[PDB]
Amino acid sequence: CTDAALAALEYHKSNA
Amino acid sequence: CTDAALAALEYHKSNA
Amino acid sequence: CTDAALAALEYHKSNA
Amino acid sequence: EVIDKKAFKDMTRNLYPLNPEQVVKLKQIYETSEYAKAATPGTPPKPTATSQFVNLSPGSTPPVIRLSQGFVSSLVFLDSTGAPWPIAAYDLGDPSSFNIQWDKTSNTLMIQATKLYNYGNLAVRLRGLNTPVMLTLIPGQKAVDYRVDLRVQGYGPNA
Amino acid sequence: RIIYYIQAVIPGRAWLIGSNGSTLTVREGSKIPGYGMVKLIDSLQGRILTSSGQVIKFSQEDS
Amino acid sequence: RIIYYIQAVIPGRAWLIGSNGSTLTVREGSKIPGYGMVKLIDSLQGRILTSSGQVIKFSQEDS
Amino acid sequence: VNNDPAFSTTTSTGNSKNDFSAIAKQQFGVPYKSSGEVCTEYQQVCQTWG
Amino acid sequence: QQEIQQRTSDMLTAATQLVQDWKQVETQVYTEGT
Amino acid sequence: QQEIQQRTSDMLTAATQLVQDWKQVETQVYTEGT
Amino acid sequence: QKQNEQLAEQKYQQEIQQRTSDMLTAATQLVQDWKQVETQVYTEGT
Amino acid sequence: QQEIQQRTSDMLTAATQLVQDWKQVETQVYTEGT
Amino acid sequence: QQEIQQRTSDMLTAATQLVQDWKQVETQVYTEGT
Amino acid sequence: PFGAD
Amino acid sequence: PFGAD
Amino acid sequence: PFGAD
Amino acid sequence: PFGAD
Amino acid sequence: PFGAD
Amino acid sequence: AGYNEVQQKQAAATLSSYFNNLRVYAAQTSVGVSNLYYILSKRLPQNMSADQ
Amino acid sequence: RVSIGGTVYTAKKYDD
Amino acid sequence: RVSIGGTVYTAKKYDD
Amino acid sequence: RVSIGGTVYTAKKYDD
Amino acid sequence: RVSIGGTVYTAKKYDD
Amino acid sequence: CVSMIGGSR
Amino acid sequence: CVSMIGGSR
Amino acid sequence: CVSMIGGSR
Amino acid sequence: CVSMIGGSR
Repeated sequence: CTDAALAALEYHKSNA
Repeated sequence: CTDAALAALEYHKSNA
Repeated sequence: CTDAALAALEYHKSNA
Repeated sequence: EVIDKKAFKDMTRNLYPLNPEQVVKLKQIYETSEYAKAATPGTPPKPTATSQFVNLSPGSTPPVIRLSQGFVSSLVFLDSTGAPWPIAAYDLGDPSSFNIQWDKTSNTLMIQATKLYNYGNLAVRLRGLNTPVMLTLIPGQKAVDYRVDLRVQGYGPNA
Repeated sequence: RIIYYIQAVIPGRAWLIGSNGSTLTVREGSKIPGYGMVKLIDSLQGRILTSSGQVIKFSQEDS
Repeated sequence: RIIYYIQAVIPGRAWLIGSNGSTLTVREGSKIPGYGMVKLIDSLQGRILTSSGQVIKFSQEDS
Repeated sequence: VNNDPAFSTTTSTGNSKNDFSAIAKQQFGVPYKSSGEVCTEYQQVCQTWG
Repeated sequence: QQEIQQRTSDMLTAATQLVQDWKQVETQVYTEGT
Repeated sequence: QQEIQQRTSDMLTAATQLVQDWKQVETQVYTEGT
Repeated sequence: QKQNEQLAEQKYQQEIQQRTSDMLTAATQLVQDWKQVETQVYTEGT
Repeated sequence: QQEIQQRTSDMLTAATQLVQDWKQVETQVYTEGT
Repeated sequence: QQEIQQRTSDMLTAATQLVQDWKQVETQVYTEGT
Repeated sequence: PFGAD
Repeated sequence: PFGAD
Repeated sequence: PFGAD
Repeated sequence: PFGAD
Repeated sequence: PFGAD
Repeated sequence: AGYNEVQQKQAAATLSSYFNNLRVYAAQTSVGVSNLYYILSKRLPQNMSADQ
Repeated sequence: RVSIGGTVYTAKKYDD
Repeated sequence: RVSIGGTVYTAKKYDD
Repeated sequence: RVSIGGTVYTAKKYDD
Repeated sequence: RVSIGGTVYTAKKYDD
Repeated sequence: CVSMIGGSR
Repeated sequence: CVSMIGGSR
Repeated sequence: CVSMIGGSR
Repeated sequence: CVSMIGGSR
């Protein structure tokens, strides 16, 4: 749901 | 993100 | 009946 | 007579082979399937209805209109006093990427991008102007111009 | 403050209406008066999570 | 100073709208009043680097 | 098998002349004597492949 | 054990036509008088 | 081991049935007044 | 014994390409449902 | 060593049609006002 | 050593069509106003 | 595919 | 394809 | 398929 | 194919 | 099929 | 996609000639259909008065 | 039982 | 999860 | 990255 | 005897 | 979320 | 950036 | 000169 | 709930 989505979001944001 | 863009831009401008 | 329904319900809401 | 029983359990399997759990399984699978097919890449354009002042003196860049593939963008033509300017006619560049409709009397040009990001331009001569109006149309932006209230520099037949 | 609700939500943009009847469309990162800035737009569930902790959902009378 | 926001951007040219209502078009290298000269134009993220470190983004209420 | 133009995975839009025959765009060759000449018989000894 | 498949086949040919009758929907007809 | 693939074929042909029913959407009809 | 590893490689190899053919038949079908644009319809009133 | 030639064939067929989409220019239209 | 003749054949196919386009000249038009 | 639906 | 999109 | 039908 | 382009 | 038909 | 031009146009020609014969035949028969409908249509009832 | 996530979450054994 | 740039960025394991 | 001159000039490794 | 849920529930032996 | 017609007692 | 129909729990 | 569509981090 | 047509005595 939300926490996995935000973790993937920050992983994509940090890895250009 | 951007850093690769600047690096490749200056590389193309330096190696003509 | 209802017991299986609500049991599977809370199992689905707990395991996202 | 259990012969009959096993026949019948067997073909409550065969004739309708998805026990009704499986049929809602497939329904939901297809639901997610074409919800994914319905998903848009990234944030869609923000739907905005803007207004712009058209400058026709030399050196001015043409007005630029944000479009999106398959969405209507309506351009209304307004004089300096805010009254409508009926259109004389228009000529659009590259209408294989853009599709333009207009009832021949009015002052509303409704345009869709038939292509994702291929941009172009469009000239439109009005009732009162000797010099027409240029607009560069760019699709696939972060905004979609649902309507543009362009304010022509002159004074039209309505004051 | 002004409590908003979602009229509709998709991947990306989402349309919200406040208690004043005002309408607003938001993306992944955007400022909302009072609510702060959205971190996430949960479209399928119809939630949106914003900075200061509030979760905006469909109105109880609309969902 | 005068605040510009990228009105729409493609690879190469980028059309800008300012707080004065002025509209402009900029390329990879072009002078901007106050901002200096553009170092880069990223159309994918709607962003422009100019020399002064100032970052030109899509306006908040239109992106 | 890759040699056969009839088995060319690509469309046959390239050289329609350079092909050796309708079955092979390049010949596999013929054994030659140790003189560079065509070795049509075994009794004339064939050593090379021309 | 062949009786298994033969009985399944025959009551298959039955059950298919029974379901086909069940899907049948003959629409209402509105009659107007003088 | 063959049973899984045979029933695979049968309720694939059934699943296609179901999905093509789902893709079907019929246009609405209008009847005006006198 | 290198032979049996070789034909074991052979046995569990066909899966990637038959799955591959399946995903292409899916994906090209998709992308053409994507390339379409329905011309918008102007209805002028009475 | 065959991978190189098979892949050259795939995107030569690609590049031809990319060029063809590039060569097209669709003529403007004139709609004249009542 | 077959590479030179193969690539030259590709060159003939290209260069002939190039020179044929450059031979092309089209007739100007004259539009008499109303 | 979430569980808060 | 960058991570600040 | 429940028994409270 | 120049570099000051 | 009962006996009170 | 595994096609060439020669039998492509040959097959196009065969189909197109088929429909050509079809439409030419349709025209020739339709002249007879039209004159027979005309001769009968001289004989069918017609209402003249604007009120029923 | 199967959810709208597409993942199957089932109750185990109960009666009413 | 997959981003817009085409590169695949996913979280590892999470739950609520 | 690639230039308009047709010759390919790329950066090596740059993350943001 | 067969119910509407599809499961069969049958009496053993009863006469009248 | 529950579809009870896929019901198992 | 995130399409959570591309979501895995 | 930069085509970031041919971009790579 | 009972379909008594299938009456087994």
